[PDB]
Amino acid sequence: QTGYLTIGGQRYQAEINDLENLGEMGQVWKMRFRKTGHVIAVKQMRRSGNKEENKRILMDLDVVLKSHDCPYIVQCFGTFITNTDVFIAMELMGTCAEKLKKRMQGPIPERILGKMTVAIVKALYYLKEKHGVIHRDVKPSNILLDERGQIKLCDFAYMAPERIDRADVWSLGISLVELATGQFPYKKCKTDFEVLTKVLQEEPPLLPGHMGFSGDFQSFVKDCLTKDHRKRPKYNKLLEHSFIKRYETLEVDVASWFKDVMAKT
Ligand SMILES: *CCC(=O)N1CCC[C@@H](n2nc(-c3cn(-c4ccc(C(C)=O)cc4)nn3)c3c(N)ncnc32)C1
Repeated sequence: QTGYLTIGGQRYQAEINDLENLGEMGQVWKMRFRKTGHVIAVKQMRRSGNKEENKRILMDLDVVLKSHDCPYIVQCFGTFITNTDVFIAMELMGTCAEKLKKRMQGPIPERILGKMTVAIVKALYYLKEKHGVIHRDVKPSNILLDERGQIKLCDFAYMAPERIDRADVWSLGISLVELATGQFPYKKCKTDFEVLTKVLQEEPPLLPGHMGFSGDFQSFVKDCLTKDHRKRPKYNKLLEHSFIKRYETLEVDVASWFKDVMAKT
């Protein structure tokens, strides 16, 4: 559907002029619905833009509109189609995990990465089983969080060893090591090919053992960083890992932690 906004459970007859532009975020606009006061994220696709960009934007929007039943994927509130533009209203999140790392200026606690791991794995498992989509780029910039504790996947250096000669599991492990240590494991590489050489030649950058990380966390990262892809576990096997099982039920106040980090300059 187009020309309608669905915030919560109320559908609103809306047009693009019913939204107030509050500025650009990081092209995704922050806009306010004048009829209710809701602030939403709006992605603008110009019909005169690049054909390559508009091709993938329409492709992911197809998946986004099909992912209304997944609580770990950014939801679409509606679309506005004009004679020159396509505005995609999206659920407004707080910030991405990469900004949280830079704002923290240090490692992100394991309990936060535990809830983050459960959310991201279930999002990737949803894209594969129900949509046949394999998200070929999982990184902290694609992991979104808000002030209510939600952790969702955004869009659809981290390439798996076999993707060069499943593959997304390797990208999640690299992201977990980067957030758990505050250091990108391939930060000393100048070119993209130098990162490539170290992934195949060097041992997997595992989690350090002197930071109080639980054995379940280090085991989950080691399983994600398996160089031989034939021995890398499935999402079916990952979802039963004790690290996933712990944070599927453990109460972690991600909302309060998110506010505390955002309250720093
Ligand atoms: C670290 C991440 C970061 O800084 N960002 C860049 C600036 C915008 C930030 N941000 N993105 C979203 C967002 C984007 N999408 C999205 C929807 C559809 C498609 C396609 C290709 O169809 C692509 C992206 N959904 N959500 C944000 C939201 N929703 N809230 C807050 N900030 C957001 C990411």
